[PDB]
Amino acid sequence: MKIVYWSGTGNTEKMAELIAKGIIESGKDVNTINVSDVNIDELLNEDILILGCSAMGDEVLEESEFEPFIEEISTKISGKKVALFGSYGWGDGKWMRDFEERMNGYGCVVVETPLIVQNEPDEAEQDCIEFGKKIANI
Ligand SMILES: Cc1cc2nc3c(=O)[nH]c(=O)nc-3n(C[C@H](O)[C@H](O)[C@H](O)COP(=O)(O)O)c2cc1C
Repeated sequence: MKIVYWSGTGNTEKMAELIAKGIIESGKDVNTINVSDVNIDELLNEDILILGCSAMGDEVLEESEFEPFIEEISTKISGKKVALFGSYGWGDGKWMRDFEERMNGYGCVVVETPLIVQNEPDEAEQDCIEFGKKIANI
C-alpha cells in the first residue's frame, strides 16, 4: 500500500508514519511518500489511495504541491477507494469536509470517516495506528 502526504511542520507526516505502523502491525507492507516524490502512474495501480494534508490557507488543501496533485489524478480515480487524513490547527475540520465531498464528487468511495488531529498527534497516536488497521482490513 501507499500513503501520500504533504506536511509543512511534520504534524501530518507523523500521522502518516503512525498510520503505516498500523498497516504493518496488520502484516501488510506500506510505503509513505511525500507528495513531491510521488509517481502518479504507480500510485494509480493501488486499490486504495491513502491521502493526507494539513489545513492550509483559509481551510483549503496546500496550494503549491498537494492541490495540483489532486487535480492531476481527479480524472483517473473514479471508483477507487480512498482514505483521508490530516492535521489542523484552529478550525474544526472544514478543509477535510470539503476534501471528502470533493473526492466523492470525483467518483471515489471514501472508505472510512477522515481522520483529523489537532496539531501534533501525541495523545491521538493510537487513533492514527487504529485508522491504519481499519484501512488494512478493507
Ligand atoms: C499558512 C497556514 C494556514 C493554515 N490554515 C489553517 C486553517 O484554515 N484551519 C486550521 O485549522 N488550521 C490551519 N493551519 C494550521 C495547520 O493546519 C496546523 O498547524 C497543522 O498541525 C500543520 O500540519 P503540518 O505540520 O503537517 O503541516 C494553517 C497553518 C498555516 C501555516
